[PDB]
Amino acid sequence: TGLVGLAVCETPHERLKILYTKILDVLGHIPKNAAYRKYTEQITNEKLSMVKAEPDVKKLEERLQGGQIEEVILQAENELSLARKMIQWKPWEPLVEEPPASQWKW
Amino acid sequence: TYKYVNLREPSMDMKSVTDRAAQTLLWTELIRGLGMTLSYLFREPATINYPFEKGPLSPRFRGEHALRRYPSGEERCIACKLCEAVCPAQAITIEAEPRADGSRRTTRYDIDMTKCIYCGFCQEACPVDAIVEGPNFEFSTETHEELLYNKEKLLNNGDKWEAEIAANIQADYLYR
Amino acid sequence: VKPIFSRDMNEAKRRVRELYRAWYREVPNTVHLFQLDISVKQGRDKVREMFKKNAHITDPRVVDLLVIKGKMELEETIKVWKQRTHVMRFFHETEAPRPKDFLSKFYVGHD
Amino acid sequence: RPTVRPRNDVAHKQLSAFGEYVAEILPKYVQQVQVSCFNELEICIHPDGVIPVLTFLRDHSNAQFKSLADLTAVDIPTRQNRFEIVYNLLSLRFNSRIRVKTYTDELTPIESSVPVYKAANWYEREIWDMFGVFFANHPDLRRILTDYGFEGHPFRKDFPLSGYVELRYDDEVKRVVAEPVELAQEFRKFDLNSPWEAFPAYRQPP
Amino acid sequence: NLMLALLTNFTLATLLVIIAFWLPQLFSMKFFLVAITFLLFDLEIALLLPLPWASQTANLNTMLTMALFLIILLAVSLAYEWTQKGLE
Amino acid sequence: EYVVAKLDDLINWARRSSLWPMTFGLACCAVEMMHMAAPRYDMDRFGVVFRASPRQSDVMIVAGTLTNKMAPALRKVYDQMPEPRYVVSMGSCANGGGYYHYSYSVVRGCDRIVPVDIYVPGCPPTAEALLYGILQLQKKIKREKRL
Amino acid sequence: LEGIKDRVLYVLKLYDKIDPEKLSVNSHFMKDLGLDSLDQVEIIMAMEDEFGFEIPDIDAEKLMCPQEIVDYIAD
Amino acid sequence: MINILMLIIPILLAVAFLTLVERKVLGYMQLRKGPNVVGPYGLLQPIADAIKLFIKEPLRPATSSASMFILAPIMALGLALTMWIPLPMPYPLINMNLGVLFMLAMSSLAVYSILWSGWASNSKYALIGALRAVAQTISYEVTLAIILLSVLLMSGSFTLSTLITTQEQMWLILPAWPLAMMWFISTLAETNRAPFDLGPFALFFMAEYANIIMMNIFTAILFLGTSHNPHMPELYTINFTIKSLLLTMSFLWIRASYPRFRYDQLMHLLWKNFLPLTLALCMWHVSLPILTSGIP
Ligand SMILES: NC(=O)c1ccc[n+]([C@@H]2O[C@H](COP(=O)([O-])OP(=O)(O)OC[C@H]3O[C@@H](n4cnc5c(N)ncnc54)[C@H](OP(=O)(O)O)[C@@H]3O)[C@@H](O)[C@H]2O)c1
Ligand code: SF4
Ligand code: SF4
Ligand code: SF4
Repeated sequence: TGLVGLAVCETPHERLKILYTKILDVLGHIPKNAAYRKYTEQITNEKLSMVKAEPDVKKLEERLQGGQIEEVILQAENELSLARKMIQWKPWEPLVEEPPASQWKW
Repeated sequence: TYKYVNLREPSMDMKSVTDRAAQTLLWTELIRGLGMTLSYLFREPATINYPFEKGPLSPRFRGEHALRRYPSGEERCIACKLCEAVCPAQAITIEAEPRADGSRRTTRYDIDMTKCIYCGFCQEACPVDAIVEGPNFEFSTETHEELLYNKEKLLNNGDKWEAEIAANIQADYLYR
Repeated sequence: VKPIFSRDMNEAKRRVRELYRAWYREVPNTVHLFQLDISVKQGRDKVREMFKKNAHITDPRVVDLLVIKGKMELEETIKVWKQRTHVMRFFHETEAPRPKDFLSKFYVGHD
Repeated sequence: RPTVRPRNDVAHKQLSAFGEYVAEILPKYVQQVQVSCFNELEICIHPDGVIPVLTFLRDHSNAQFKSLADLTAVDIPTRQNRFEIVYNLLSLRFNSRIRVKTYTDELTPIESSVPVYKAANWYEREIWDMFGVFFANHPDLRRILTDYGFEGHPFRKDFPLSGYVELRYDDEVKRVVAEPVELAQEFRKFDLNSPWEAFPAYRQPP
Repeated sequence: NLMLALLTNFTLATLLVIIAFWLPQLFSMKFFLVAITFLLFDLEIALLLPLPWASQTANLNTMLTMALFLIILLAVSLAYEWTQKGLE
Repeated sequence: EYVVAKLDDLINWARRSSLWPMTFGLACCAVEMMHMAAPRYDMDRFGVVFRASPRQSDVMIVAGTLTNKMAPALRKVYDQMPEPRYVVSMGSCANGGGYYHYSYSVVRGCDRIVPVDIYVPGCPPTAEALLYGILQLQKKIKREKRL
Repeated sequence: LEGIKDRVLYVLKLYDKIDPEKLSVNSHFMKDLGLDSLDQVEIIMAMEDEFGFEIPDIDAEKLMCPQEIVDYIAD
Repeated sequence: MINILMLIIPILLAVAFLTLVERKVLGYMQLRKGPNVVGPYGLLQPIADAIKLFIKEPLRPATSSASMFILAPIMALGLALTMWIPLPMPYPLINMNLGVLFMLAMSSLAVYSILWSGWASNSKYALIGALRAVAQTISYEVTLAIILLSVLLMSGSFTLSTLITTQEQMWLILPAWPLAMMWFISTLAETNRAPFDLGPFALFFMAEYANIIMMNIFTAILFLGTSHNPHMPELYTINFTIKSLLLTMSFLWIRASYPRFRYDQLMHLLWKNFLPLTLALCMWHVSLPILTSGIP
């Protein structure tokens, strides 16, 4: 069995569990008062509970993905890169940038 | 919906491997591909030689422009600048003056064939049905000057096609 | 500051100098590789008259955009691009050309 | 209504949740204005950070967009800030369309979308061609739709439709195709603009 | 005559060129490895050329072992062409 | 006296027999130019051969729209052509810019680049009307070189 | 360095848009000779090819006089 | 000696009248009508192409290097026409001491025709594509020599007249079953434009299409025969032409039906795949006259 995409369908469990536990710590380094940490954490914790309850079932892969484990692993792989870029460039924690000129209607 | 293009290993063991190898060792499928054109050669070709035979058409077809007139003389074009503004190429130009006394119907009326992308929009926008698109193919010139249509005149010379236009418009009122 | 562009005031002037050397070396090369056209000496005179029209310098923002454009329209020869003596030709060949005088232009009657 | 109405609003409140969710982060660096009309979402972004907005929506646990496919730009001379580069984004896993806009005048350079999206570099060349907006830290900024001996930027509303260099003769010179000739046929400027206001609620008080 | 037969073809071929000429008035070294192998194989063909015309008077048992021998080594030369020839 | 007049028509009959056009895929017109190959309306081996080639071809059909980028490109093709050359401007774009015209990029007329002998006015130039362009070309060849 | 001033003066005087006798030694190309911001530095680029040494953009700004150019040429 | 002119003039007409066959038979394959307007069935068009290209069409050379470019068509047409001389037919004109050795020699020298054309152009742009066209012809001539020898080692010497006499009851297609398949493919390499494709330019057409008929005839000697009949020359002349014409249809069959094999994978069909196959059959054809008595 193999996925349709170029990413190889490898039989690996707990691989999703490592990456989802890693990203939670990165979020709790610099932003704390920001809403970015407060909202993303509760989605990841909801997804981690489904992995712990269901043992290698296709129904667990069907939850919020429905394209096997290979597509879900790609969602976790770029999550660490997105969290590190959000930690490096301050945007979520700080808001002080100038407002636009008053015009919008065409 | 899913249909799948991949065969997923047609050969398995012994019998299924040999015939998949036979088509690559010699040819077989190339000889089978040769037979496709072989029967295609015998069946009669659908070919039309233009100076004698003519191709299929329709009751409504757009070609070279020609403006129609009433059965009892009189130019049907009323001069509105209606067809001028709708024209997406801006090929049609119209400047109007009063005709002698009373009547007010046109003076300048040029349709560029250097422009004009052929819509039938000017046929549709016309309330009096002046420009009606006739079944035309024959138009070939030496210059742009000979190609672009002058102040009516050559458009009025569409009388040779107006007999067909009158027949075609009878299939146009209450559309098809 | 805002906005960055590329250089700040004095640094923008020396970017034009680096651009001038790169284009000065290409005009002898674009005779044998391209075509003879006019002259090597006359081609170098076409460079000086181009920079005279651009010579104003009030803000580095305007200068920096001219460098990027200068590394494009004058770059259309270095990496070998098709023009066939039609593109990248700046000088008018068929120009009349008109003059600015109250006796020359008024005799022809324009505007 | 049977033929008069296209579709009734039902997903409008569902799409309005996105208008709150991204705004719940609340950056002055990113958010500014959020507009939602006709089953579609529109966001405009402060010039200082465009790349951090594009790294968002890419991946993300709540919404997975990935494809930052089609890229447009708006030319408008009414505002003090001229150009408006508009990103059209599409999701495959989520099935939704969101919009990313820029408000800056952008005669001064703007941050590129090449490190986030691969096909973005080809669209970025078009914006530099037609509009004349330079992208900072861009790999290979080359002319596509413009001519090799073309002056200015062909789309800008400041200059005419015909242009300055357009007509190309052959005549006297054996091989050289002409350029400096400027005259063209007269494009009839239509002054067709209807009296009375077209629609209510769209009217703005002076 | 062979000399009369050959020269008639070339003289008529030269005349066809003049008709069009006179009447109207107003890098990559990988190709080299293919070319060399052509020469080296054709020389083995040159040694294997006499076979139908040679085997008439000579003993068959002495020839059989030697005739196949050249073709075997001609395949060994192609066996060396399988251990990475290139992209060609 | 009589042989001189009759031999001239025989050379003109050679071009009346066969004409090899250039396959320029620079238009929507080019898809209608591919309908010349489509069996229902054919000049194929009636006169037209789709082999084309930049040097061996006698006719070149300028299919539709030409930009300022293609203006030096199409000119050098015309120079590669042999002395008996006929240029057909099939399509309204080729005649003088059917659409666009007033646009910055599109070259008006085609005659500003390459001189035209036969004009075909049609946008989607119907294959029926396209058959005239080749038949008129064959008819136009009447007399060449008297002295 | 010996025999360096003679090699630079022969190439500078032979070049177009320059006085053969009026400007020689110690006098600046931009201040004393009379040349534009791009025109003055362009003459220094032609002298670099004849001598056989590549000149950087940073060193080109300071150099203007042929006497100062002779010191910069040595490596 | 008048018969030489009776083997050039009707042959040049056969290359001319190919233009009908090469796009009418090819036409019905593609459901299009070929020649029709020019003649009653287009019979006036083949001779009309000659008046178009020879007399009126002028020259524009790239550089014209003294002797070359005006020497390459002489080598092209000359070598193509001299191939007709050793042909056995009912009766051959000036029969050589060894037949097939002359046939392979003038075909191997016919490689020069595409070589001198590459040297005619001064540009580097043309010569890379020209050498690639040489590679299409030079490679297949290795196997062409091997498959020839296997047919000869079965029966007969190099003489082409003896090859007709050996086919008295049955054709050579049946004993040489995989070898007959090879001659359908290997002959197409010599500028036929079916498995792979690359004034004086018109003269190359008259030479390249001439080799197409030549390979059709040569296949109808090595594999076809049916009957000899020395007393009746009437029966052989008609029966030989029909057999050659059927092979001419198969040459135009590949040109229409099948796409190009790529230049790189042309060296994967041959050399990688064909050369181990042809030599294995050559190994088999050495043993055949020894296993069972078969010596001319
Ligand atoms: N460089 C020089 O040679 C040179 C030096 C000094 C001055 N000029 C002057 O510049 C001019 C150069 O012209 P050119 O020699 O370049 O012209 P040209 O090539 O001879 O062309 C003249 C054309 O006019 C036609 N024509 C002329 N007289 C005719 C007649 N009686 N009947 C029919 N057709 C006639 C010819 O057509 P047909 O061929 O179909 O008859 C010919 O195509 C000369 O008049 C000369 O006074 C030239
Ligand atoms: S053609 Fe019709 S719409 Fe146009 S001016 Fe005449 S009457 Fe009016
Ligand atoms: S057919 Fe279209 S382009 Fe032509 S004149 Fe009518 S409206 Fe204008
Ligand atoms: S004339 Fe019409 S069909 Fe032809 S290129 Fe122009 S728009 Fe396309």
